[PDB]
Amino acid sequence: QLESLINKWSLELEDQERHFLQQATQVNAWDRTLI
Amino acid sequence: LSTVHPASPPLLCTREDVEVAESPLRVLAETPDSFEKHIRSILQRSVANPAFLKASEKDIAPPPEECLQLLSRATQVFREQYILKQDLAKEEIQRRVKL
Amino acid sequence: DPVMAGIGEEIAHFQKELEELKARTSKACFQ
Repeated sequence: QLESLINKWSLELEDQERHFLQQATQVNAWDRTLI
Repeated sequence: LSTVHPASPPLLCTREDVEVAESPLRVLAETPDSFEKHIRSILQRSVANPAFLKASEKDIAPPPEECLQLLSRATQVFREQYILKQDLAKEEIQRRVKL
Repeated sequence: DPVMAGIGEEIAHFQKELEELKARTSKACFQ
């Protein structure tokens, strides 16, 4: 039981990390367009 | 990962602004990844939890004291190397968007 | 046993922190 909660929450945080990278990419396009 | 990434420089964001005429972002136009690579730097882990093999239906049930030590190691790595770094991702993207 | 209960409280605390992070992230409307 415990091992499977740790493995699951690891994958749930690696998914939020990908969410931040895809947000940073979108800001970077508006940044260029404003320059 | 396809690449052996070395660690990046310490934080391109203790800039206090200065006016005259031109934008500080003309330096960050030259390289296409400049803001994405900054977020990919602040997100960077030095330690993770390993991936754990599911225990067998034949194994001995462990003394509870070590499960608490294993979980206290696990949530701390998450608080120190993921949650804190994702709140720093947010504070950085907030400050970028406001500018 | 109080060891089993303390484990059952911190699992329920950390899962609440992780849902509260996901709520703080999905609410971040960057436009």
